[PDB]
Amino acid sequence: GREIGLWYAKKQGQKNKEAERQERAVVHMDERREEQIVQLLHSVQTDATLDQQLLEDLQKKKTDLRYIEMQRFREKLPSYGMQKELVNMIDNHQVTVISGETGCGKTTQVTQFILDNYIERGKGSACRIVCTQPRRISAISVAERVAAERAESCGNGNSTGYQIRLQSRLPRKQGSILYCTTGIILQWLQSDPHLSSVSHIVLDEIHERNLQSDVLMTVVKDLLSYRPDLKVVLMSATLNAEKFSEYFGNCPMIHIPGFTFPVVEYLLEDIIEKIRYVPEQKEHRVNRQEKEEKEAIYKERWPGYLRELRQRYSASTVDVVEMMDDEKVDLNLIAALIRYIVLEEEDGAILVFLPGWDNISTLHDLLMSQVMFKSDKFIIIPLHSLMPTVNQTQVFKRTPPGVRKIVIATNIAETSITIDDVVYVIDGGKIKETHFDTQNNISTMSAEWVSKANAKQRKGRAGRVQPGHCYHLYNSLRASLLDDYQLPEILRTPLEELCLQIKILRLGGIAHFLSRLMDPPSNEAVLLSIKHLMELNALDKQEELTPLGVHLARLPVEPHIGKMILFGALFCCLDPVLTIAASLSFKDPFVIPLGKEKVADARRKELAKDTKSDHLTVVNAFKGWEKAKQRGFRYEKDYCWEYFLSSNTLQMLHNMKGQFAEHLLGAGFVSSRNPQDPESNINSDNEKIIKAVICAGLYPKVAKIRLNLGKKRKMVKVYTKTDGVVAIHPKSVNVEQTEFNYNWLIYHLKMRTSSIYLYDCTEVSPYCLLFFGGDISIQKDNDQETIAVDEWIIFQSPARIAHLVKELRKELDILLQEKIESPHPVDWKDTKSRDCAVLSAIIDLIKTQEKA
RNA sequence: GGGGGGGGGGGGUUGUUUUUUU
Repeated sequence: GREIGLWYAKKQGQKNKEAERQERAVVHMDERREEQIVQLLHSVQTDATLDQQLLEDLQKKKTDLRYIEMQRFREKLPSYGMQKELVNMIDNHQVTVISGETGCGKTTQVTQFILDNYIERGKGSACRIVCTQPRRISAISVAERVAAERAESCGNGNSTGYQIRLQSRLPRKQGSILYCTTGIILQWLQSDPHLSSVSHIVLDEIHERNLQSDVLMTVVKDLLSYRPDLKVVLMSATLNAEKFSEYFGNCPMIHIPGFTFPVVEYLLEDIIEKIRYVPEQKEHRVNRQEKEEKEAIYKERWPGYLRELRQRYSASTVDVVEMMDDEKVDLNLIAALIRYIVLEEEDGAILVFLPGWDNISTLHDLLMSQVMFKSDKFIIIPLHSLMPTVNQTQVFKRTPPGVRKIVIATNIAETSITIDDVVYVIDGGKIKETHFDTQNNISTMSAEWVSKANAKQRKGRAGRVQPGHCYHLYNSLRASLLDDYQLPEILRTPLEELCLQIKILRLGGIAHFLSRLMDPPSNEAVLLSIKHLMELNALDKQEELTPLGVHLARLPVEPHIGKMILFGALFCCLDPVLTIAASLSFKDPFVIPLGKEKVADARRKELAKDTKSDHLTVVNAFKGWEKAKQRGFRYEKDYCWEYFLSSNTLQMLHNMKGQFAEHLLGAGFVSSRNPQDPESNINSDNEKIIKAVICAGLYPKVAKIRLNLGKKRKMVKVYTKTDGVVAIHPKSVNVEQTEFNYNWLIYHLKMRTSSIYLYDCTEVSPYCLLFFGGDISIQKDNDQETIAVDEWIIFQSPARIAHLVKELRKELDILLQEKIESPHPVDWKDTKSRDCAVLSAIIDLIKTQEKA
């Protein structure tokens, strides 16, 4: 049996081991370079008026026609009725929590209330309000809205403005309101730990528990003792908002009623009864913690619910409800519901919430496989971040009464995009969210049930301009068993960047600060992050910042990308390394449409050329886009269209590169703020040096390619040390690649969706891993001499060459430590650049190919 | 693990949530 399997598995294993031992790469250098290396080693080794002005300005503006119209509009908001109570509550208490529903307008009214109250009281110069938003577009839009409501332009020294990354319309210093993302305040804390200039701090959308919001809340709570005059206003979504008050010592709470049109809720049984749905899928027919305790409850009440359901509904409805499955979204039911709505429901747009791209594509194909949806009376817009959302401006445009608009979207339409026309919302109760597994140090993505807050937000997405309907694709039991809120990001993401930020802000011990957070992370995650930072030489054995750790913490990227940036500056390949770092920190510039998917992969592979790297193809795309932009705006548009590239993402990457170069110039690694200065880009034309720098940055993420060849279409397998067998994601340019120069891949993103996937892999060379990898050991295996990196990356090499490489690495680490502790551009004149020069020479003109 | 057998169908090439940095 299982033992019979062994009698052939043991034979199979030996073959794989022998094949791995056969093709093992040979590290060999010519006689001239060996003599040069030994010679080099031997040589080296031996005011009062401002208040009056503001008050008079307000009094004069009170007579403006535009201001009068804006006031008439503002009076309709529910917050206008509670203006006085809000002002008194904020004035009399240090910390207040404001709970409001959708449409209450608290975001654009509370700050105006405080500012106006201070201005009319004759102390307008003491008002400096900062309101933090979770999104850049949200902050920009709110700032423009507040500026419009005040009959003024945003920024330009006026009373309101915004500041986000690489963009700021700053208002006047005193008597102003600033709308910024949450990271801006954390950056301010680096130079101003007390926020002395800030008089009022307003934290928005605290119910969305992201990293920055929680960190800022903890920092403000700690800082309140040192700033008795600071006033904090927390604004939430009136569901589990008492917990925020509890965190701040039972601070006073105030509720602002919402203003929305009524929305009718339909559940799965109601939908099936109403549309008389009959499923044809019958013919065509590893856990966590509380999940498994909610499912126990679902299965104990299922028999009793089906019964209670049999009384309220017909037999067919109960049969369909019972036979429906979980872990999937019934797209046929969604299509039937859409057909029902477009046949005998009133006019209005339909918004469909789906968990992923594949479901959106399947629903789109299902919809236009029918005759009625292929006419000009229907417009179907898929919404997803990877689609050309910048091109998707047709979602906002209204439609004539004879044509209906159907929007199939992910949760991007929950917050980022507002259609303001939707009448019917079809909520598939599945949402894809990312969890971190600290046991295996692997990120996991799966489609989980939507939370109660998510369902409420989706329902409120309808009924903004007229009464609407919401269809939830889950029964009553599932609805009653939903989670109140999604797990906060403190419990789903790695904490290395957070640990570095904690250290750079002098907030105390990492564990001590993290334990004071709302729903603090587990001790295992903290220990893993601290150990990871220690192994990167970013923290000493006493949990303090190393000289490299300071530079990593001051860079707006996670530590591995920061190390890659520093090494690219050191080795004079600044431009491609900065482009790769910007792409890895924020998105790849590639967008795909709904239908033309394989064409996008073909164009990406055409861009990749023979680099066999998912990061050098981004460099090629950026270079081509820059050339097209130089040659013309129209040609830039054609290039972006033909190669399926996002112009906005490319511009943002360019700005991020400029910011990185500015920081590098400030620190002292480079002599200019231009990433394309020739003095810092002498090795930028050599792909081997760029790959070596990539390996130096994100080293420990290595993978081994085993070319078993044989007759299984000469297919390749990918292995990882900590994990087991992994696969290359189809989005990569190496998924179908079978002619690899070297059997080693370096990657950045690795996630487990259904199988462990590598989303961006770059082919790497033996010397890149030798000089920029783990510990080097020299030993003998059977009948050949080997040199190993981390005792699992083995290369063939004679003992003399291996000892030379080990000594060279021992010297290079010291050289890099001195170059990092005291940054300075490297002068390439035979003083101490000899080690770097010979390493560059070895990487450039030694490695040729494998032996397979 | 393979195409050592059809001793089983114990394992078998199975696509991309959203966001943020003086």
